[PDB]
Amino acid sequence: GIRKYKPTTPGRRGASVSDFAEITRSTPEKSLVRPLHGKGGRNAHGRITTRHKGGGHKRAYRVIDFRRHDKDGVNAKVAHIEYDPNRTANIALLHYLDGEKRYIIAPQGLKQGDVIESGANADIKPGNNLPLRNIPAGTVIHAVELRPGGGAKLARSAGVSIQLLGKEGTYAALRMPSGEIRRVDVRCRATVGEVGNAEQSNINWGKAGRMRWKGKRPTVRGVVMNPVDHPHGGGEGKTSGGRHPVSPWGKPEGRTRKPNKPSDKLIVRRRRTGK
Amino acid sequence: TRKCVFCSKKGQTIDYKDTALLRTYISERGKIRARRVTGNCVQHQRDIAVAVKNAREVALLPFGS
Amino acid sequence: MRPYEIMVILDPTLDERTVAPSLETFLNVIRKDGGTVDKVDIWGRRRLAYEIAKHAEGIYAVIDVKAEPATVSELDRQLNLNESVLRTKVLRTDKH
Amino acid sequence: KNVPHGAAHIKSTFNNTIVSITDPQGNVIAWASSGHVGFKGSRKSTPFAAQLAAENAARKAQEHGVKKVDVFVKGPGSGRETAIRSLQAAGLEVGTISDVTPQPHNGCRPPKRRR
Amino acid sequence: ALTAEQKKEILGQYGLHDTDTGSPEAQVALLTKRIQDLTEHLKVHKHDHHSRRGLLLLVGRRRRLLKYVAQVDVARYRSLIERLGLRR
RNA sequence: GGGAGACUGGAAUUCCUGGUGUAGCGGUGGAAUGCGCAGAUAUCAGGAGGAACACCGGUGGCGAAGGCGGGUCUCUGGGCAGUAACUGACGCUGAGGAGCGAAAGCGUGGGGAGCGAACAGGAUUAGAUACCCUGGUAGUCCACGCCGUAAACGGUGGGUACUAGGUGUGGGUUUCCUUCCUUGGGAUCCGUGCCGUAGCUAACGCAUUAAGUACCCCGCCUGGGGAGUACGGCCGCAAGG
Ligand SMILES: [Mg+2]
Ligand SMILES: [Mg+2]
Ligand SMILES: [Mg+2]
Ligand SMILES: [Mg+2]
Ligand SMILES: [Mg+2]
Ligand SMILES: [Mg+2]
Ligand SMILES: [Mg+2]
Ligand SMILES: [Mg+2]
Ligand SMILES: [Mg+2]
Ligand SMILES: [Mg+2]
Ligand SMILES: [Mg+2]
Ligand SMILES: [Mg+2]
Ligand SMILES: [Mg+2]
Ligand SMILES: [Mg+2]
Ligand SMILES: [Mg+2]
Ligand SMILES: [Mg+2]
Ligand SMILES: [Mg+2]
Ligand SMILES: [Mg+2]
Ligand SMILES: [Mg+2]
Ligand SMILES: [Mg+2]
Ligand SMILES: [Mg+2]
Ligand SMILES: [Mg+2]
Ligand SMILES: [Mg+2]
Ligand SMILES: [Mg+2]
Ligand SMILES: [Mg+2]
Ligand SMILES: [Mg+2]
Ligand SMILES: [Mg+2]
Ligand SMILES: [Mg+2]
Ligand SMILES: [Mg+2]
Ligand SMILES: [Mg+2]
Ligand SMILES: [Mg+2]
Ligand SMILES: [Mg+2]
Ligand SMILES: [Mg+2]
Ligand SMILES: [Mg+2]
Ligand SMILES: [Mg+2]
Ligand SMILES: [Mg+2]
Ligand SMILES: [Mg+2]
Ligand SMILES: [Mg+2]
Ligand SMILES: [Mg+2]
Ligand SMILES: [Mg+2]
Ligand SMILES: [Mg+2]
Ligand SMILES: [Mg+2]
Ligand SMILES: [Mg+2]
Ligand SMILES: [Mg+2]
Ligand SMILES: [Mg+2]
Ligand SMILES: [Mg+2]
Ligand SMILES: [Mg+2]
Ligand SMILES: [Mg+2]
Ligand SMILES: [Mg+2]
Ligand SMILES: [Mg+2]
Ligand SMILES: [Mg+2]
Ligand SMILES: [Mg+2]
Ligand SMILES: [Zn+2]
Repeated sequence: GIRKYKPTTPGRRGASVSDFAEITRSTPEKSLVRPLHGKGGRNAHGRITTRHKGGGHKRAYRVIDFRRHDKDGVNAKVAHIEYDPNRTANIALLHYLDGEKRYIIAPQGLKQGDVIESGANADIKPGNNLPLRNIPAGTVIHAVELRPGGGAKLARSAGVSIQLLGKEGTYAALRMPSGEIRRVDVRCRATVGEVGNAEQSNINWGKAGRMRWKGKRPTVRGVVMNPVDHPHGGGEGKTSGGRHPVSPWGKPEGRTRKPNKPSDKLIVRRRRTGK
Repeated sequence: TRKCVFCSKKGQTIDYKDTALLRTYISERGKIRARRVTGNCVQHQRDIAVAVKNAREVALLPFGS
Repeated sequence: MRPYEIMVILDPTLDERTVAPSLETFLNVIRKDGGTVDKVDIWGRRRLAYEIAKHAEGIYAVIDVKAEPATVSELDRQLNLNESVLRTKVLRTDKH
Repeated sequence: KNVPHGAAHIKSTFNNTIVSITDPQGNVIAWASSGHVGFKGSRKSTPFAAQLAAENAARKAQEHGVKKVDVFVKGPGSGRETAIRSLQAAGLEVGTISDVTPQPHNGCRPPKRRR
Repeated sequence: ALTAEQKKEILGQYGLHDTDTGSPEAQVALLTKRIQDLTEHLKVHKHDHHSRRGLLLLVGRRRRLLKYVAQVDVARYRSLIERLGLRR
């Protein structure tokens, strides 16, 4: 759950963490690890592509079976629900009957011992990936794909995931966490159940070291920025810039969504906030 | 106040299945009357209430049509 | 091991003959688990009080069940998942 | 246009009453209100205003050519019987009368009491 | 709530004889089985205050019965507490 | 309708989408701020979401008290009648202590249809920082914690024994006119309304569910303000208790 840390030092007074009692193994599988490195917020070209992030704690990579489609009709027990920091959620390894173990996203309330099926015959216990032909309308879903068989991309937020609304014709309607409705094929791949670590939103950061570890760099406010560096720069004292806030990269607040996407016709309306 | 029929041991048992006993106690609008009108009994009309409202939920009698 | 009453309403798009095989296949799970006793009677094609699931009519089937709460809950979970069924419930035949 | 059978919709509030003539499919033909008749304020809430609105709706429907109508009534009583009598006397024949008043099942919460 | 099968099993199996039922031994046995079973239930169901009232009432009742057993005979009290494995 | 979790139903409001359909719709003691001519109101079809369960529903049931009611399942407490098998002084109340607790308020994270403090306008008045109208931010909903106060009233602590009745309701055992249908008649215990003796009370009034006549223990009061306030102590992150 959530465990709050006692104030031993003035720095870690407010630090509270979601204790990971949901851990079973501590040393990740060495076979599936691929060579990875912190890119430092920089491309191969050497320029800093995005500031406020980079540096920190070098970490490893592991392949997740996001698009599980190659093998079907075989069951798998939950091997060990381990901790992968490269995601907000957790990964629970599976012993499939063919002996080919792949990592998958651990759904909410998953504990070691449940049997998971991936295919048409799969039931409604969480972790079962199956096309929309075999799912009731109205069930909460996660790790949702966009086409019948091109790899799953969406619905992997910890705690709130996409909810299926209804099927009409050959197009299916999906409700977004933002409260929006997206039209998607009735043959895409989607799983059942919410994603775990819902209590992760109750994490309290704590200090700056954790944050350089996590990746982000300290944020430099524009009002003290130099005027050449930023439109908010300059001033003798504290000033807001004398104009509406603007990213120093030229454009102010506003529309950024370029229309006319191939899935733009597959969207009914855009998000509305604070209702 | 007239007689309460179901306090008879010769009277039929009360349940959600018998639509005749269900709709003999419901108004044409679709409503259940009062003890003062019907003359019937209290735990008795509690049994009718549960039976008929159960039937209404299973869509055997209208919802105030 | 308590007497239960269940009623199932099916979509009218299915013919009357298929109901019996469908219901017996549905309740085979209880038949094979607890060694239970059942009774089945059928009557359908009644005019519904209102539109339900944009439908105007249906078929009624009532089964008396002497089984386990786990078994009846399993039947409920397996059956309400079906799309051809509309509305179902389970009650207690005894005092409670 | 033309239509053999129509439907009459009447609603009456404590301070207003409006009438509309529609097809059984829901396609309206004409509507009439005491405000369009020319009453201001609570003068619009009077049953005679309902009479005038009913006769205006009936006339504007008879140029459209409707013979048989059924009346649906809703809302608190201000002029139900008076309005239906005016509609019947205007030259139209009523088949059935139905009171479909919106009644909540303790849905939402009614406004605060009047003091 | 316990039912006939296990309840008669308990009353006989902790009974002094095959007929006595209201003996303090059987009474404490029924109270203990009830409290462990329904405490297991309340480990899942948290905010059932009306049932925690039953917990407290049955526990105070139990405490009175155990006090009576200790008063009437130390040996039987010790045997009972040792056979059920509790603290007091 | 005792409590908790889950599943599920219909009506209604609002909003969105698409027809039809025209200049008004909403409002009060009267009118104007409000929305319309960019197509309102009305009305039909569909969908979305949130709250609460009209009739049954009552001076009726349960809970120790706050309180509790759409159905269904799951688990569970309390109470009542008969047989009376068994335990054989285990009963009662309970200072300090500990647990529960209306609404509002606070933190975190979600939800948010309707309603609605605060705040804007419109209206009345010599004057309105109110009563009235149009809007609507907390809150009202959910989960985890908190504060622990109400005219928290039956303004009456609990338990036991005794003391005339009449009239209703609920639950269960029996017996007899006996159809053996019948609030038929009778006996019994529990709960809950009304009126009434003797009695008590300053009076209103209570009257077997006592304020009657007593027993056991516990809290509270000693003229009105000051004042349920200052200081001190305890709890609460704070409001505060
Ligand atoms: Mg801190
Ligand atoms: Mg790697
Ligand atoms: Mg270059
Ligand atoms: Mg940044
Ligand atoms: Mg480095
Ligand atoms: Mg993590
Ligand atoms: Mg900055
Ligand atoms: Mg600077
Ligand atoms: Mg510049
Ligand atoms: Mg430079
Ligand atoms: Mg400067
Ligand atoms: Mg300055
Ligand atoms: Mg700007
Ligand atoms: Mg959105
Ligand atoms: Mg009954
Ligand atoms: Mg008026
Ligand atoms: Mg109003
Ligand atoms: Mg019980
Ligand atoms: Mg709960
Ligand atoms: Mg429309
Ligand atoms: Mg509309
Ligand atoms: Mg909402
Ligand atoms: Mg004896
Ligand atoms: Mg006692
Ligand atoms: Mg005591
Ligand atoms: Mg004591
Ligand atoms: Mg004390
Ligand atoms: Mg005390
Ligand atoms: Mg406590
Ligand atoms: Mg506490
Ligand atoms: Mg409240
Ligand atoms: Mg509250
Ligand atoms: Mg506040
Ligand atoms: Mg809070
Ligand atoms: Mg919040
Ligand atoms: Mg409002
Ligand atoms: Mg107000
Ligand atoms: Mg403004
Ligand atoms: Mg004002
Ligand atoms: Mg007080
Ligand atoms: Mg109270
Ligand atoms: Mg008291
Ligand atoms: Mg006493
Ligand atoms: Mg009595
Ligand atoms: Mg006297
Ligand atoms: Mg006197
Ligand atoms: Mg009296
Ligand atoms: Mg008394
Ligand atoms: Mg006295
Ligand atoms: Mg003063
Ligand atoms: Mg004082
Ligand atoms: Mg002090
Ligand atoms: Zn009766």
